[PDB]
Amino acid sequence: QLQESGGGLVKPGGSLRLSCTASGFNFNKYNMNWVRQAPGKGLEWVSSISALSTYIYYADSLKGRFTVSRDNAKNSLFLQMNSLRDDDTAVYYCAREIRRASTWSADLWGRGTLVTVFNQIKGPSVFPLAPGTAALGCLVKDYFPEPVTVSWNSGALTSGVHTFPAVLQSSGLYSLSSVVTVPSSSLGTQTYICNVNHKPSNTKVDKR
Amino acid sequence: QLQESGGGLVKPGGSLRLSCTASGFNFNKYNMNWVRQAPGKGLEWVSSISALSTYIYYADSLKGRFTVSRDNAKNSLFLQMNSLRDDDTAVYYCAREIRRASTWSADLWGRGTLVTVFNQIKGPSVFPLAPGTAALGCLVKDYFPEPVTVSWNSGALTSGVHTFPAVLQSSGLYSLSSVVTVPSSSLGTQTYICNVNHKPSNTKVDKRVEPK
Amino acid sequence: IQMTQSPSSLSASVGDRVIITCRASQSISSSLNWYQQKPGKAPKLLIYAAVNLETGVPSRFSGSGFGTDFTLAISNVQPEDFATYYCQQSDTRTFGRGTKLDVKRTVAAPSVFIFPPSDEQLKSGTASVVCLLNNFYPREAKVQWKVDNALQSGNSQESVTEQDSKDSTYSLSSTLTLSKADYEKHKVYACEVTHQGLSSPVTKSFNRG
Amino acid sequence: IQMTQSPSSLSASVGDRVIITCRASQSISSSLNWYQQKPGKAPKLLIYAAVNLETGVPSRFSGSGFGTDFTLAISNVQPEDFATYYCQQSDTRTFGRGTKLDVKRTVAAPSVFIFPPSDEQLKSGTASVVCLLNNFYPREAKVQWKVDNALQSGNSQESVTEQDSKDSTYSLSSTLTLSKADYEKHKVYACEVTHQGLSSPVTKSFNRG
Repeated sequence: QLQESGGGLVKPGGSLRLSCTASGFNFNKYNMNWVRQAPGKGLEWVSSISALSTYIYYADSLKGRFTVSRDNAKNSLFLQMNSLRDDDTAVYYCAREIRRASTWSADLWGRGTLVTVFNQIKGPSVFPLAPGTAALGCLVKDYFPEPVTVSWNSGALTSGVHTFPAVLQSSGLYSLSSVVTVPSSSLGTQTYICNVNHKPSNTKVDKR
Repeated sequence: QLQESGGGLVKPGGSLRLSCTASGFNFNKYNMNWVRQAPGKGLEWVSSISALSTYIYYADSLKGRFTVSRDNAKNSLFLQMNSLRDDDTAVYYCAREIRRASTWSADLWGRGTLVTVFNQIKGPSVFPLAPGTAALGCLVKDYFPEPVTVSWNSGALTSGVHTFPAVLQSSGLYSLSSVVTVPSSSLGTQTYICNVNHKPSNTKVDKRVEPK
Repeated sequence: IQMTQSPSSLSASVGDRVIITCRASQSISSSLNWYQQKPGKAPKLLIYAAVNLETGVPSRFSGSGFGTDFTLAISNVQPEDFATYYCQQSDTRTFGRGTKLDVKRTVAAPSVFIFPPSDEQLKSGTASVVCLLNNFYPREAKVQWKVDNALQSGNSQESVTEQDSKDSTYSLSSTLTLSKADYEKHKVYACEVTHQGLSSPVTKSFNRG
Repeated sequence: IQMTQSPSSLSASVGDRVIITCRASQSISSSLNWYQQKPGKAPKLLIYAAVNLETGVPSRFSGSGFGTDFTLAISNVQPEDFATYYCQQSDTRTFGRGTKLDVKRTVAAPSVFIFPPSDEQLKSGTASVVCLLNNFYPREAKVQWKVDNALQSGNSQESVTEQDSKDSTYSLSSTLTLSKADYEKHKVYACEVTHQGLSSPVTKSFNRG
C-alpha cells in the first residue's frame, strides 16, 4: 500500500527527488526507511526517518548527498539525492518499519522506482524523402542530444539545401529534416546523398 | 558566465530542481532572477532573489509551487518546481540583475535549459531474427515505457517461446527479445509471425520471420 | 501595471527607421527596459532606465520616453538587428508581449511537396509523412493534414526555418507520425496549405498504404 | 556490525530441507531479520527478531539463533520458495550479501544460435547481432563476441530468463550492437560459449557482414 515516484534518467552529477505515497494505513504514526538494490546486486539500506521526523539516519557512503523528508499531512515520504553518480544506479524501495522486540523490521514495501545515472546518447536513424523543379530530403528522426550536422553530396550542394531546426518528439528524442531543391532532370541521372554526423554517438552516415 | 543545468523531461505532476552556476563575478553581491519562455510564446518573469536572500519575489501565478534558493558559497542559485504542468513547458533562463538609476535590469543571461512536461512514449521497432530443430525470434527495440507483450501466431504458438526480460539501452529505451524453438522442416511450409503489443503507445506490430 | 506593445508585427528593410512603442497603463517614470532576443538564443539587454544604453549596443538603437509612453528606435536597421524585441517594467519585472521584426518582402506563395513514408522506415514499424513549404512570405501559414477524407491534429510536429538572407523567404516542415498498422489501414494521404499568396488552398496527396 | 551469509548459492529440489545461515561479527542477541525476494519483485519479510514468523508466511519457514550465529530453515521447499534470501541486522538495518536458491537438476549444455542483423534494421542505420543460449544448467555461462578473430568488450548486452517450471532450465540472449558503418567494415561475426555441459567452447559464426 506504498506507491513510489520520481524515478528516471539523471545526468552524472545531477539531482533527483524520489517520492513514496502511502495508502491504507496511518503514515503519520509509522516510521519509514529507504532501501536500494543495484542491478544484479544485493539490497543496501540508505536512510530511515521517524514518524515525526525526530530521528533521521543515513548510510555513511551516501553522506552529504542524500536527504530524507516527509509530510504526514499529505501522507508522503521523500528522498532527495544530489551529486548523483553511476554507483547510485539502482531500484529504490520505500518500506514501513515496525518496532517489535526492541528491534526495527520492515514489513511493508513498495514496488520500486528505477534511477539510472548516465549520459543519454542515441544515434540517428536516417530515412529518405524522395518525391520540372523537384525537392528531395533526409529525415534524421530519433537521436539525442541535439547537435547534428547535415551536408549534401559531401558538401557539393549548397543553397537549395534547407536544414530545418530540430523538434523534440514525444519519444524524448530530437528529430530534424533536411531538404534540397534539384532539377527534375537530375532525378534519373544523378544520385543525391545526405551526410548526417552525430558526434555524441560517433556516427557518420551517408544515405541515397 | 552563467551555467545552467537540471533541464529535461518531467512527468506531469512531477518535480524538478534547476541550477545556475556563476563564474567571473561576485555572486554574493549581485541580485539574481529566473525567467521562462514557453514554446512559441513571449518571455515571462518567474522569480527574483536578493544577494543575501533577504528579499525573495515570485510570480503570483506560481508562488506556492516554485521555490527559489541560493548558495553564495557555491556561487549557485536554484529553482525547485513542484506539481509541474504542461503550462510549465518552457526554457528557463537565469540572469543577473544590476541596480542602475534606482532600477533593476538584467545584463548577464544564461544560455537556458529546456524543461518539457510530458509522459515519454516512443513505441517499439520490431526486427526479425531469421534462422532438426531451428530457432526463430523477433527483436523489440527502442521502446518506452514498459511493458511490452509478445505473442506468436496470435497465441497458437506457446511451446519453446522464451521472452527475455527487457534491458535498458544507452538510449534510455528498453529492449527485449523473444525466441521460439521450432522444427527445421516447418520453415518451408509454415509461417511464423511475432505479435508485439505496446499499450503505452497503443501500438500493435506484427512481423513475419522467415529464414535468412 | 499592464504593459502593452505596438506593433505586434513589423516588417522593415535595411536602411529604414524602425520604431517600437510600449505603453504602461499607469505612470512608471523611467523604469522601462528594452531587450532583444534573436530566434533560438538568450535575450540581450539594449536600454535600461528608458534612455540609457548598454555597452555593446550599436548607437543606432535609441531610447526615449517618460511616464506612460516609451519608444525604441533603430536608425539604420541592419540584418543583425532583425529579431524579437520586448519592453519590461524595471521595478515590477513585467515583460511585454513582444514585437517580431522581419525583412519586408513581396508576398510569395509556398511551393508545396508531400513526401510519402520511406520503405526503409515502414519495415521498422513506424511511418512518418512530411509536407514541405519551401519559399514563401509572409511567414504565417496554415497546414492541415487529412488522411483519406479527414484527419485531425495531435500527430503533427512543425518546424520553420529562419528567414533566408538571400531571398528573405521562410520554409516549413510539417511531419505526420503514424504507426505501421494504422498507416497501412488507410490509403490516401494529403496536406493542405493556406497563405496570403494562395488565393485557394493548395492540397497535394499520394495514394498508397 | 559486519555480517556474512552462507551459502551464497544453493540448489535444492522440491521436498528437501534447505538450510541458510547468517553470521554476525559481534553478538547481536535476537536482532536479526530474514527476507526473500523473488525475481523482479519487492522484498518480503519472513522472520523478524530472529525467531518470529511474519504474518502470512508458510510455517515451513523457521528461524533460530542467538548471539553471532542464526539460521533460516525451510522444511518443505516448494516452487514458490525458490528465491533470493537476505539477512538484515535489525538494529543497524544492514543487509547481508544474500543467498540464491534454485531448482537442482542435471547439467544441460546450451544450444547456441547466432542471428545476423536484419537488413531492415541496417536500413535504419543500426546493426544488432544476437547469440542465443537455450535450455542449459547451471545458470553460469560465458559469452564472448569475436569479429575478425578480435574480441569485443563494451558493446554487448545479456538477458537471462527465469528458471522454467516444467524443465528447470535457463536461457540467455547476448546482443552485439554496432553502427551501420562498423558492421560493414568487417566480414566475420561470431559468438563463443563456454559452459559446464560444453566440454569444448562452442562457436557459431556468419559472414557477409
